[PDB]
Amino acid sequence: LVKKYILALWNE
Amino acid sequence: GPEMVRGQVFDVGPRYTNLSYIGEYGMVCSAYDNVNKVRVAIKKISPFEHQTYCQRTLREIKILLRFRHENIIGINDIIRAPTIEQMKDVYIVQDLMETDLYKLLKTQHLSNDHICYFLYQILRGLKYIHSANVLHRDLKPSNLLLNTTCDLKICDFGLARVAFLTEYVTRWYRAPEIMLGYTKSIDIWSVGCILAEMLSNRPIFPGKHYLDQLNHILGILGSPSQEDLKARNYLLSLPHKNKVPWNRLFPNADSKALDLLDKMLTFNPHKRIEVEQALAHPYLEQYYDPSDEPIAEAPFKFDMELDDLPKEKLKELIFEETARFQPGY
Ligand SMILES: Nc1ncnc2c1c(I)cn2[C@@H]1O[C@H](CO)[C@@H](O)[C@H]1O
Repeated sequence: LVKKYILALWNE
Repeated sequence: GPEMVRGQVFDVGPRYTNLSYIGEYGMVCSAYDNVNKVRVAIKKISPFEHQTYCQRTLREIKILLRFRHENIIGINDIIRAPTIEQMKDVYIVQDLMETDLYKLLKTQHLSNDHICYFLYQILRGLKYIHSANVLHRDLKPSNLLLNTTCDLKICDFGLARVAFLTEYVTRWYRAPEIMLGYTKSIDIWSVGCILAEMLSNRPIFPGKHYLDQLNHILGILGSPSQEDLKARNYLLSLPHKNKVPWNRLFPNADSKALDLLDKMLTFNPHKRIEVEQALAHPYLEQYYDPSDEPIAEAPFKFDMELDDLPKEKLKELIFEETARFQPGY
């Protein structure tokens, strides 16, 4: 159970 | 010693270390905090040699100090010299972020769920600052930092004013009244342009001057109603055009979002939608929670802000606002 959704996009 | 990096000195004291140059008011670096044991972002700003320099940094320092929000960047610490005379540089220490939206919109694509979520965090955060009767004036994808866990924060409060304009400005996100704009609605336009850019992965209104930006909008928004001096005569001379359907530029986009996008990107500032209203839009029902979303406790009061003062007095104002963070005081 982890809200706020799970994706890290990523690097600059 | 002073932990000099790149070309110039970066004296942040023993508190921060392992400086890494990020890029870019002034130089921006990523240091390691030892007091909180977590990497932070420090930006070196060296003003005091210009009229509008001391204002925007004071304007940004003040506002960010009295604001607290999950979607607005916050100053963790400020470092400078103990005395007025030796104070030439200011170090704004803020929490570190992985990227911003400009770096995001390029090389990467967002799903409708990710687009909706970001626009929400923009609006959720915007409605706080707007609740305090303060204008961001310059909203950009580059001013929207992004946390690793898809959390959005807003920066660049230098050009902020309460509810010279022309001074140093990416003019792709200006409102039709800021062509050459003093209300909440001028920020919505920018946020509208951003949504259009998140939806197309490209700038909705390219070119940063009159022959393009206010000319390309005519290609999409069309000729204005007669509700709408040298900018006046120029538009009337230009041939009549029609509004190209939002479902032609964005055919693979959400029907909900396109409705909101059109409500945000209307020509005239009057009835150009409002915050909270945009939050109530069907496109944002999965996230909208007015019971949790914080608002301003009180409008940004006056008398303390009237920056027609000389640079000499502004430096003094910086000193007072910064003394709250100075280690010994
Ligand atoms: N607080 C922060 N945390 C992490 N990075 C930051 C900041 C700040 I203030 C600025 N930047 C870096 O500067 C770029 C500005 O578009 C950003 O994209 C970013 O590279």
